Amino acid sequence: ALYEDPPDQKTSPSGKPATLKICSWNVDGLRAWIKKKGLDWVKEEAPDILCLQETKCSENKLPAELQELPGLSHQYWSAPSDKEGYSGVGLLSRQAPLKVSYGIGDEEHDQEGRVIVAEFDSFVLVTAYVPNAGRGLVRLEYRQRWDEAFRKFLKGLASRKPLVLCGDLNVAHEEIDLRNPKGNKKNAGFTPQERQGFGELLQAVPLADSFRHLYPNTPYAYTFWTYMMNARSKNVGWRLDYFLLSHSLLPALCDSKIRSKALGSDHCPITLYLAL
DNA sequence: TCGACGGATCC
DNA sequence: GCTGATGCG
DNA sequence: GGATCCGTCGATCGCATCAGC
Ligand SMILES: [Ca+2]
Ligand code: NA
Repeated sequence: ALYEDPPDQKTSPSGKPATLKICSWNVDGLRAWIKKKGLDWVKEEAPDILCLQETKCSENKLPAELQELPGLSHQYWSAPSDKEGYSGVGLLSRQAPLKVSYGIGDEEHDQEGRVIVAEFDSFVLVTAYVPNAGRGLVRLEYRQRWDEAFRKFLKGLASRKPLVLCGDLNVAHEEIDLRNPKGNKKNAGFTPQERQGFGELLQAVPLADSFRHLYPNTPYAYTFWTYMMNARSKNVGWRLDYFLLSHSLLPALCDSKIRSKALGSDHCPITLYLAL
């Protein structure tokens, strides 16, 4: 079935207006996404922080259009060291964060340009591009090593300040989070080991799944559709991109959106509203 | 993701 | 410069 | 014993890069 995201809810459950709009988006090749007019959409959506994943672009090749974003003038990039046109993430913010770091404090996992951390007054924001488990699960062993290291690291962070984690976490948590759960139980993104890892990340830090806190019963809500087999037009997709929130930010949560119509990638954008 | 193929399983 | 592969999703 | 379910397989799209010439 198809799915219509409901209108933006911009008031907290205590009547306070939203003061921060975070937009996350796996662009799957920054340079191609630019040509497919993805920055035009970002300009209209006008967020305070933009998080992009799977950038496939070294910083010395960063397109010139990124210099035409006045409301997003503070930009931070993490490329891999060895591989080219592979992974890479970006974090752009209207105001300058207090401190910016890269990776998760573990040498084995900081080589691929997947994590950026920005600290603000009231919270720390982590944007993430979690390693896919791979065709034939030939990275699933590494991904469990990732999940373990990443979970610990985030718990350390969330114990200091309220944490927002956004990005492509490369797993559909429950059956409701993808269109064909029955047939994907041994494919990357829906194995038992990645599903449990996600549940463990939720229960251990702890963190809530913003979208599921607000619409626990809503199915057919996805952020990725394969380019093949005309999946996007049949809404045969996966929910892979998340805003994960500290429980102490839930009183501040106004809405968590899935921007289904915005093209440019095999992922769509998600955006978070918070009253801070 | 989807189709085509053989090989169970079902009342 | 073209064409069609590869690695990775 | 006609139908339906089952688990493999292969190919499919796109980006960025490379091989070859
Ligand atoms: Ca020749
Ligand atoms: Na290559």
